[PDB]
Amino acid sequence: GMDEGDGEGNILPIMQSIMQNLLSKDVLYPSLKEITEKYPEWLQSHRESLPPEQFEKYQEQHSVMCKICEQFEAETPTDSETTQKARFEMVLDLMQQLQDLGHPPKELAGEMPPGLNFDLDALNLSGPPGASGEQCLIM
Ligand SMILES: *C/C=C(\C)CC/C=C(\C)CCC=C(C)C
Repeated sequence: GMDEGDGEGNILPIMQSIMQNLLSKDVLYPSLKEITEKYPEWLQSHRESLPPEQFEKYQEQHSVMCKICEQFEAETPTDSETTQKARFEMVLDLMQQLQDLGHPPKELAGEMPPGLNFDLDALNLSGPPGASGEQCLIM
């Protein structure tokens, strides 16, 4: 037969579509909700080993992620279009802050498919490969 080498190639540019599909409000809500439940216990455990500066940022991410989950669980399809937008904008703003605060620990993201991971510097666009404004589910 031929050489073994199928299944992988250049899914890189497609990954933003997959990432946007997965991290849509649909799945993003439960995924964030699960991590928010886990965040405090993780922090409490590593709190002794966690730098004061780092610990704080992680608390903000936990708090912000909670708000986002709260919004979706407190959302109704019966709300007006301006409400759908308003909650989204507020959530998006919160998302912008938390992504700027740092990514959650990989252990806490160990329920996500290894690859769609989130690097703070990459999120901060401090050192992006294209530098065009590559995002996750944002742009
Ligand atoms: C580019 C968009 C970002 C970083 C906002 C969405 C993601 C986060 C906030 C980080 C945690 C999210 C998941 C584990 C889905």
